[PDB]
Amino acid sequence: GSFVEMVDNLRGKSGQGYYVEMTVGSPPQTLNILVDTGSSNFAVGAAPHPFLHRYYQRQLSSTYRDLRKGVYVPYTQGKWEGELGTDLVSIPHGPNVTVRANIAAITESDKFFINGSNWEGILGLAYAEIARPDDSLEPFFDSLVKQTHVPNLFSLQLCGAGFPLNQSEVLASVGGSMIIGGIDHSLYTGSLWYTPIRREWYYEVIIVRVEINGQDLKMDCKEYNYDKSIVDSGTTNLRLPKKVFEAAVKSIKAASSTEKFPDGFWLGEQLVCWQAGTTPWNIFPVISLYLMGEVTNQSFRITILPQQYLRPVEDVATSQDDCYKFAISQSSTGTVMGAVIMEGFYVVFDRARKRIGFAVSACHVHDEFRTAAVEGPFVTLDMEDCGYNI
Amino acid sequence: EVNXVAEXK
Ligand SMILES: [Cl-]
Repeated sequence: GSFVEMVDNLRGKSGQGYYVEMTVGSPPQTLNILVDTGSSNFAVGAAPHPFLHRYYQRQLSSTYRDLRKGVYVPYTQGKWEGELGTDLVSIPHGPNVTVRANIAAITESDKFFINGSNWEGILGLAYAEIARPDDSLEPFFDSLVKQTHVPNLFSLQLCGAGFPLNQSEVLASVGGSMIIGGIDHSLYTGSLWYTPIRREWYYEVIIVRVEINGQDLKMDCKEYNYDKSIVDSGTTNLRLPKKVFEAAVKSIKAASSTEKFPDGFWLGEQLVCWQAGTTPWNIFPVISLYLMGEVTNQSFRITILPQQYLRPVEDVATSQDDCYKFAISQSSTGTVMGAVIMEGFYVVFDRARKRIGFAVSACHVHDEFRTAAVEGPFVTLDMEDCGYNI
Repeated sequence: EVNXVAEXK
């Protein structure tokens, strides 16, 4: 696996999402697009907006075709509405192919675009079942795969800087790689461990076991996938269902309760600061997620460091310090393996064989002591029972 | 923070 053109083609930050550059229409207009495995709608700003430095102008694409249907997408936070249509799309640092795709011209947004986030659109990489207005609205990836020789698979290497990033610095830094139709061997170390996709809608997985420093949380594993568990590049934190959240937090407090912390810290509302270079990593637990594997009774695990679940943030005050926001949050809609998780791993969305691969990111953020890992195989029983059912 | 599509809304 060797796709040199697409290595380093993303930019961004776990806080505001990762984006790739695309083009649209004839002649073609360049837009930065947020990569989002947590939805299935390709949509772009098509009208001016405080935060947007540029936008899609249909009136200038000779190949644009209006579909005369409105759409409305509501995300976990933020929502928009637009008009549907099609036009020709390309990725400059992707494969040299052009593709007619459904595109939503976003005409009203609310809490959607981020100030100086640098992206102007969203690329929903998930499956048609969750496309709005309905599943007959074919997702971008589907079209790419149907109309060209690109294989039905892509991979993401989300890279964290290790420290806060400016807007200037985000633009100039490399934010990661999105390999389309492939796996690049140089972006990961160790081995790819695949988990099955439970159902083609979100990229849904089953978590069978959860460990903090190796200590099982001892829960009916059904609790970890209540009511789904998904991988999502457009979610900042690892988000967890209420029962599990409290249980997990408790455990971490215990593991590093050589320091009690502001209560608003855990609820993600406050920073924590240490002097430059003096961040006490070793005092913080590692988290392990065991994921249903390929064969019956077989699973594997992935392990994240505190470097993953404590987001670096710029302290406007002091600024010569090292500050973090706690990047694990509560959820009332199942588990979400957000970007904070993924920046540990090369992740492989093997749509063609209904499975998701994990490997250790060649670019991951680590200390001279521990390091993140993808280990297996483990033997767990009656895994199907961890799946939750409506 | 980003948090990308909802069920129903
Ligand atoms: Cl055409």
